[PDB]
Amino acid sequence: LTPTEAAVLRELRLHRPQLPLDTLLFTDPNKDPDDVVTYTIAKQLQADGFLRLTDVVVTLGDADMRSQRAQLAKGVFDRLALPDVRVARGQDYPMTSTQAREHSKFLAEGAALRAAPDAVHTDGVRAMCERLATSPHKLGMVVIAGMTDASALLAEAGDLVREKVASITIMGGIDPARDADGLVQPDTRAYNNATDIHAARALYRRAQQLGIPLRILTKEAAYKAAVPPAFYEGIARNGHPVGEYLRDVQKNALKGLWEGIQANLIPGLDTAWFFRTFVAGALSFDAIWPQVTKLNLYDPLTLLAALPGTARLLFQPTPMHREGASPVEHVGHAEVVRPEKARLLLSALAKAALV
Ligand SMILES: [Ca+2]
Repeated sequence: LTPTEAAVLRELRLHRPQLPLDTLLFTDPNKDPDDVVTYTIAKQLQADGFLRLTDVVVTLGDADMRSQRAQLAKGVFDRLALPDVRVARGQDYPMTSTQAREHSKFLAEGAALRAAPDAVHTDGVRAMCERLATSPHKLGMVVIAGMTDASALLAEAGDLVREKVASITIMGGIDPARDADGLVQPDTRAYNNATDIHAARALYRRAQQLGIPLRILTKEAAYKAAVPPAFYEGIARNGHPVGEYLRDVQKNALKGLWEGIQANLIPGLDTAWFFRTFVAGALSFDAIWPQVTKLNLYDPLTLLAALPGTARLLFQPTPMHREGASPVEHVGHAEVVRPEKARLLLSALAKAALV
C-alpha cells in the first residue's frame, strides 16, 4: 500500500459493524472489468468484517453462457481465497435474436480463469431462499447486473424478503417519471435495467410494495470517482492472476475501442468522443494509454453504497420516495460527497485483497 492508501483504510476500520453483513450478489461478469473488481474489493471488505459473501447468482446470456460466467466468477473467488462462496447460474429470461448476440459477450481473458462446471450450481436462487429462511440476521442484496434473478427471489420468497432483507442496493437507473402510484421505476436506458426490463420493473415495484429499502446508484455517481490506468497497473504489478486479468481486460477493451474507432470499424464513435470519455488522433494505442485519466467503476461503488460503514464515509443518498412510503434513495453525481476518498478506498481495498 501507499501512505494515503492506509489512512483511508485505517479510517474505514473505525466503522466496522458488530457483525459482518451476509451478502447476496447478483452479477454478470466477464463482459467488462466491473464485476470482478467488485469481487476483489469484497474480498478485503470480508477480511475486515464488513460483509460475508455467501451466495452469488449469475445472469446475462443463455443457460450455457450464464454457466460460463458462473465458472469464471467461481475461478476468481477461488483465486481470491474466497472458497466458501456458493455460485449458481440464474434462470432464463426473454431474449430477442439481437439480445442473444449482445448478451453473449464473453472476454477471452476470462476463459482460462473458468472453474470446472461442477464447481458451480444450476438452480439459481434456491440456496439464497434457503439462506433467507435460516439466517439469524438480515442480509443485504446487491444487484450489479440484470434483475431476472433478484426479481425471482422477491417473487418466490417475498414473505422471507420482507423480514430478512435489510436493503436492496442496485447499479441501475431511475425514470424521472414515477409510476401511477408515485413509485420509483427503472430507466429503460440503464444497462442493468435493459437486460431484462420487465424483471427490473418488477424488482423496483415489489421492493417498494414489500417495504424493503431500495438504494439506486446511477452511472453519474462513478464519474467523479473514476480511476486512472494506475489502479489497474498497480493491482497487476505483483503478478496476482486476478489483478492481471483485470488490467488486461480493461486495457485490451480500451485498445480494441481506440483501434476500431480509428479504422472506422466502429464508425458511430470518433476520436473526440474517446477523448471526452477517457482523457479530459492518428496515434497508436501505447501513445493513448498514458493519456487516459478516467475509468469508471460502477459496480464497486455500488457495493460501497450497500454497506452502511462505507456508505457513511462516501455518500449522502437523496430520498426519492413519497412521504411515509417505502424508502428509495438515489446516489448520483451530487450524492458522492468524498469522491477522492472513494477513489483512494477503491484502490486500497483492491491492492490489499490481492496480497
Ligand atoms: Ca455488472
